Amino acid sequence: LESWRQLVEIILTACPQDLIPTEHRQLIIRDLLQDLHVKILDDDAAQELMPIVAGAVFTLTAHLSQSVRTELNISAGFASIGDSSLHMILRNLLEFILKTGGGFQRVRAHLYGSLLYYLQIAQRPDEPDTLESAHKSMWERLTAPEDVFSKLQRDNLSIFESYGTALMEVVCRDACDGHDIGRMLALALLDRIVSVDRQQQWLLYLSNSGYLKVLVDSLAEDDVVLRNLLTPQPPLLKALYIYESKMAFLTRVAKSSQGAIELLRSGVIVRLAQCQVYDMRPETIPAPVERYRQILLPALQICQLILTSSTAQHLQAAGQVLQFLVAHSDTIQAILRSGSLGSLQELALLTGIISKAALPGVLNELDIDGSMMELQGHIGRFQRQCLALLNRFGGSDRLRQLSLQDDSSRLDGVSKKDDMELAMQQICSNVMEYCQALMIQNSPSFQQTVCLFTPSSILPSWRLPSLGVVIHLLKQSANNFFTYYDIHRQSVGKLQNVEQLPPDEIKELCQSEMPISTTQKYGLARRRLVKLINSRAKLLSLCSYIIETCLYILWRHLEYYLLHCTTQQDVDTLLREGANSFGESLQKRLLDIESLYFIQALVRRIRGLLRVSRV
Amino acid sequence: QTLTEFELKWQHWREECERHLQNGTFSSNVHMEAVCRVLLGDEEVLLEKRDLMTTWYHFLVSRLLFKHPTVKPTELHFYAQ
Amino acid sequence: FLKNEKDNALLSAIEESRKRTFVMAEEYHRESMLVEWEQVKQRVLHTLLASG
Repeated sequence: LESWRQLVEIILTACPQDLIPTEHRQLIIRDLLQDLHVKILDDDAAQELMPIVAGAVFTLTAHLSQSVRTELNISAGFASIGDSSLHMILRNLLEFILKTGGGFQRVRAHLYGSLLYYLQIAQRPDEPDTLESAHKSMWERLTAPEDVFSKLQRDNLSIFESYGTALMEVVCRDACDGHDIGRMLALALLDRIVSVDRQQQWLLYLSNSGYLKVLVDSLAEDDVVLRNLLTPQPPLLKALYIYESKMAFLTRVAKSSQGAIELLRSGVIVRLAQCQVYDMRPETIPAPVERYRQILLPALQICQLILTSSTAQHLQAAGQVLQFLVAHSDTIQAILRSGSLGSLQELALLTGIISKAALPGVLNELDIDGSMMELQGHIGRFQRQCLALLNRFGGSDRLRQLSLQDDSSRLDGVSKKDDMELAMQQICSNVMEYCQALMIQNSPSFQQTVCLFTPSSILPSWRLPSLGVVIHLLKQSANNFFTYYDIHRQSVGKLQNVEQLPPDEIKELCQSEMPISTTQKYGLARRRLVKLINSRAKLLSLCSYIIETCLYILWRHLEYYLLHCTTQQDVDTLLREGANSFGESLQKRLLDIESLYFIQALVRRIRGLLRVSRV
Repeated sequence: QTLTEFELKWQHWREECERHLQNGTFSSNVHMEAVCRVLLGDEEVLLEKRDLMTTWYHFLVSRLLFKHPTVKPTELHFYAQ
Repeated sequence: FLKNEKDNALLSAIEESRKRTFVMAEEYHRESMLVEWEQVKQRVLHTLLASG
């Protein structure tokens, strides 16, 4: 059996793919799988057969995942594939997983790999939610012919529930406390399954059985290992990959509001704060400083779950993440005082947290003067650091941050500059919403009839700010408004040119090499041009938000500046208000579901439906 | 409630008690003053009333309560000695 | 062919790692961006209409 398996698998996989009838290839694979499963499921079957068969099945499933995705008068592509056949193969796979005692861990590892692949077969290719996808009114999302992928996901969840809590409990325990490889693969399997799980049965089983609390508690058993990885020569990289799979699983459950709530009730922020590994910033195999950056990326990445459908109900989460920032104020300041894309994304998420979390309304209720003074000193540090970001991003240092990466400006570099711009935006817009909230909630100190204006470096104990910074920000944002708008129009033109390429262009790009295959050449070119569509639509959303923010900020600023005695616009207004509105005008959108339509709770719900139609 | 939060809240209450004591709030009654000194964690008054804490371990636990509520398992030996 | 076998196993592990990385990072940042824009949009819109 060893020999047979090895031979067949190796040949099929390595042989140059001259398999003309890929349909017949798939049929052969299916037949083989079925035969193997039928033979091994016997009660009297030998245990030696198990391991060989399991590996062979895993290999075949990987082949099917590669083959089915390659496969994905118009009824000849899926005809011989078989959805009920996927279900029968899935049922045999699951049964063969159950029949495996704990002794054959490697068999269950290979089968969890096979199941991960069979799941990614049915994953819809992630389509970028371009600005244009908000034009499909909810009615066209409700009255369109069903997506077979979703029906298959529903059937797969019903099957997963058929084996009940037994299969889920077993795989969950083996993911929690197995071995190096098995833990990684099973954790990733949990990630994928809870990604597809809409009724959230798997997550409820994870919470009620206490497996989630184990996964979170296991993060504490890392302070001793990770401190050893900051030695230039780490012994093994497997722990890193298990940690990455674990943080991936934790990030997947955080996207769901109920998952974030159950993660807060488990005190994930509590355990994350007690970690000392975030404070060991190395002084400037991956590099040790890169290793600490990585260790930082999961932590803050998950901690920013609160930004998800964790609504104002998850406001205590603001206090928890504030405490997480404060318990490591040294590293936080060393980061905010350090020009990279990673650093800019860190600053963006950090300022988002600070804006949503550092409300003085949290202060007076934490008094159940020590904490008040602590968090006031923290707010002061934040106000001084977010003001120091205008002289780095709003002065002549802008061209030096944009030209030093011009030594190597590929598509990677172009997207990196787009991300630098979104970081500038994100951090400023978030702090500007924070200042607008501090001005609205306080009604900006009407008692400031006390003269606001006079009648004319490491973070120290105390340092005073300026207000001409507001005027400098005004001028710099007025100029960056023009620059970002012009860059936006050019990007839109580039997108229109990419669109003008029809299948006639597929024939015109294949006409030069027809006597990488030209068909797969256009496959890869569609990959590259769709990445271009992604980048360009991201830039569109960015520049639209840029214009909106600059506009509202300066509008209120000049509204205020009017009374206080202060002693190319027509083209930019033309490109923003008229152009983008009427162009992006599904404004006053769908009125069919709303035509078919207990008041207060539902009206706040259809407004939540109106936001989804925007997104 | 995280360990850091708990510790800082405890420290503020300790400061409150200290302030009260420095103001001679309980000067009239020696007993209340002694109780507040115990709240602060003064080991002198703790040892004066060792009749109540008949054993050494009781003394240790009282000290931990009024000095280091957040005590690591590793530090237990030193404090015990 | 032990070489071939090991190589193929390694290739299959790499595949699943790419998957987790792609799902999570993409989801998180995109999610944050969308949430921000949607929230700001309706907030500035309802504020401007009410402050008139």
